Amino acid sequence: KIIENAENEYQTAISENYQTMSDTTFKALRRQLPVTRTKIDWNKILSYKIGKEMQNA
Amino acid sequence: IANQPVVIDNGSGVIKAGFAGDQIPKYCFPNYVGRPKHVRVMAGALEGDIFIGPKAEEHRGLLSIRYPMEHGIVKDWNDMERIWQYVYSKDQLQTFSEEHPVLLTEAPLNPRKNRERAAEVFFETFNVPALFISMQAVLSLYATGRTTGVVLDSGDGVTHAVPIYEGFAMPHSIMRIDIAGR
Ligand SMILES: Nc1ncnc2c1ncn2[C@@H]1O[C@H](COP(=O)(O)OP(=O)(O)O)[C@@H](O)[C@H]1O
Repeated sequence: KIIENAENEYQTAISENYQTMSDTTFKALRRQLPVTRTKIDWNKILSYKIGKEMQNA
Repeated sequence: IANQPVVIDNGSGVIKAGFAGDQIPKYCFPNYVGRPKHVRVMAGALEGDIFIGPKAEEHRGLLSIRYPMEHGIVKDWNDMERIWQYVYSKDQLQTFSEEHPVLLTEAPLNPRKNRERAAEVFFETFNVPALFISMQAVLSLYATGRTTGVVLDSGDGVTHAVPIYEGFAMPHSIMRIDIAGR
């Protein structure tokens, strides 16, 4: 019974880690989107980078 | 290339006009056209069928007030164009529209057709050197001196809240309601 409980908790925790990694560690290394929840507009970045550096200073 | 760009805040209630570098808008007048309702019988009377700003404030009883723009949407462009013509008159600023560039501040989540028609007027009627349309929310933070922050702007025409991160407005979190000062 001690083996049963310990191995059940261990397998359960691995299953929880798969859901946890998707929401925390895996997303923490690379986000699906920036904090703005938008895709990067590459044409806007080329002109905006100059505008935002002076406007945010 | 030009001397100094003119900032024009197209507010629903009052139009705020001045030059970039000015601490306060030098010329602020109500955004409506007043036309005389009563008949002219005697000579040497008030000339003109159009009165805007302090001339309409002093003789308000004579005039019928019509607002060209409701909830930040221009219903009558003929009146709105005449008001922008008054911005460059001898009363306000008193400069050539072709000489100075213009910065206009529009409400968020407006139709594209408004910006397209607005642009046509200042490039065709006024032959402006350059035009830059700006959001109300982003400018409010630049003034306050914060790059990140939620702007709860409850205007005369519309009320809206824009969450802005590092000078960037989150287009999906913007919430605007028609209910305003009017
Ligand atoms: N002292 C005040 N108390 C309450 N409401 C006011 C006061 N002064 C002005 N207002 C309201 O605010 C409006 C002015 O908003 P406005 O400057 O046009 O904003 P925006 O240009 O950003 O739309 C007025 O028309 C009026 O309804």
